Amino acid sequence: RRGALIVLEGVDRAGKSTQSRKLVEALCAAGHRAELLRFPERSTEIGKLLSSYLQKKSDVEDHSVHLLFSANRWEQVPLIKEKLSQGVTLVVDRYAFSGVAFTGAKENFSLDWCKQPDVGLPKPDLVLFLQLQLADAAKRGAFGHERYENGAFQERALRCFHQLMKDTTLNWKMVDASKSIEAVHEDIRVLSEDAIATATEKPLGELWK
Amino acid sequence: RRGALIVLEGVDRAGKSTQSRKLVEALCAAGHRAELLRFPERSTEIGKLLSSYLQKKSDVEDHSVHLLFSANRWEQVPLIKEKLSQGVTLVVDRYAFSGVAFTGAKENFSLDWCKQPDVGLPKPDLVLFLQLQLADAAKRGAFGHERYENGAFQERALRCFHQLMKDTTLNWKMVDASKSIEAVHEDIRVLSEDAIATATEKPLGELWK
Ligand SMILES: Nc1ncnc2c1ncn2[C@@H]1O[C@H](COP(=O)(O)OP(=O)(O)O)[C@@H](O)[C@H]1O
Ligand SMILES: Nc1ncnc2c1ncn2[C@@H]1O[C@H](COP(=O)(O)OP(=O)(O)O)[C@@H](O)[C@H]1O
Ligand SMILES: Cc1cn([C@H]2CC[C@@H](COP(=O)(O)O)O2)c(=O)[nH]c1=O
Ligand SMILES: Cc1cn([C@H]2CC[C@@H](COP(=O)(O)O)O2)c(=O)[nH]c1=O
Ligand SMILES: [Mg+2]
Ligand SMILES: [Mg+2]
Ligand SMILES: [Mg+2]
Repeated sequence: RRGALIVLEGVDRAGKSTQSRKLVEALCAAGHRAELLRFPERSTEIGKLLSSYLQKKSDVEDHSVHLLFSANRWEQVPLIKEKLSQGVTLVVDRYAFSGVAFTGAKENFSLDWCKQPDVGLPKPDLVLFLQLQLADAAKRGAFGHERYENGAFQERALRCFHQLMKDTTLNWKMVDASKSIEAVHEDIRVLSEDAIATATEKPLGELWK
Repeated sequence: RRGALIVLEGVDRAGKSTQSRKLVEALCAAGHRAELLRFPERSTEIGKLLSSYLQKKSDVEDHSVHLLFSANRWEQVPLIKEKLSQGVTLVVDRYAFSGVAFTGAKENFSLDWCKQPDVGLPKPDLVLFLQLQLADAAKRGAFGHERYENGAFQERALRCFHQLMKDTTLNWKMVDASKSIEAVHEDIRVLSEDAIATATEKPLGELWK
């Protein structure tokens, strides 16, 4: 009885990391086997390169950094498949959607080019998109100092995310992340419980193919 | 007056490295500005990861290692473009063709998936393919100990190379690499002199797009 693959995507400070952490806690407390994953996974050799880039400690050519971001996902595929096959549900803070939206926001990068490197990855059974108005997000303190943390770029990435949500091959669910931490959590949790039950009667799919 | 981008591809021990070295020497001696590049370029952070993999010092997931091999090309694109624009001809020992043929030889990797990461790279003005019969190649000592150095794999990669040569968007030239070092060199050199003159009246192209 395989686990589900649940990905959390969304606007800056919408609460991806907070709701991913809380969801795995809630699932486990409800007797599911569940574990948390995040992308980029900064602990591998490729992950370190990406971390240094996001911190402006190094500069990486745009195409190369996009392929590293996808290679960082592929290096976890054997683990992902093994865990799901063992019945472990995986909650993932960012996935290939962030990869296409962040590079796709840069000048001269088509959405088709950006998607290719991730074609074939495990397909999520559920892709939550945490929505939030900037007036609301701004009250979530201030922009960080990492790369991409400015409003003009974030707004181009959102545009790309909206192009990705047109793809009906995927189970997108919008979440109103303007509510309190606990109210957004409850919305997410119920969607997740439904996906772990049903979504899983079908074999794990392949993304964008 | 831009330089030309000349790539050398070919079967194992066909003489890519030897003919690339000799060609840049010959061009320079004939008053051209020319420089040698090779892929993988093992000196970068990504290059080190690839080198360790090819030496069996580390194991890398197939998809991830293919994307690193393409990221290794993209990190040299700013240099490549700068050099060609300055009138420097670049001779390249292996390029994206080796990347698609080597991964494309593994089970379950389409040629289309394999090409995508390199779509957009600078397009070579001339792609020499050094051909050699194994009876002849075998007399070129023995297989190395790096990954992919066995006859069954090499034969699957050759198959992929032959699919790539069907692509007429590219200036493929076959070279009979069974001749002596100097005779193969002379063939290569004359093809290269023709490409540097003519091929260059047109702007640098984009690969596979
Ligand atoms: N629903 C929410 N309401 C108010 N603050 C929130 C909410 N969710 C997260 N926060 C706070 O906003 C900040 C960003 O949340 P985080 O989960 O890191 O976002 P993301 O990973 O999407 O950038 C953190 O300080 C977090 O505690
Ligand atoms: N035309 C040739 N005839 C005989 N030996 C050759 C020829 N070209 C290369 N060699 C030898 O064969 C070996 C492989 O050549 P090399 O250029 O390293 O090949 P590749 O880079 O294609 O593996 C080297 O020992 C080289 O000196
Ligand atoms: C997974 C991934 C992410 N990104 C960016 C988005 C924000 C930053 C991570 O930071 P936080 O998750 O801490 O916001 O990294 C990319 O550009 N490409 C990708 O493939
Ligand atoms: C450029 C490139 C090369 N390769 C392999 C082919 C042989 C080995 C290099 O070794 P030699 O060039 O020393 O033969 O690396 C790939 O698998 N993918 C690629 O993108
Ligand atoms: Mg976060
Ligand atoms: Mg396509
Ligand atoms: Mg060589």
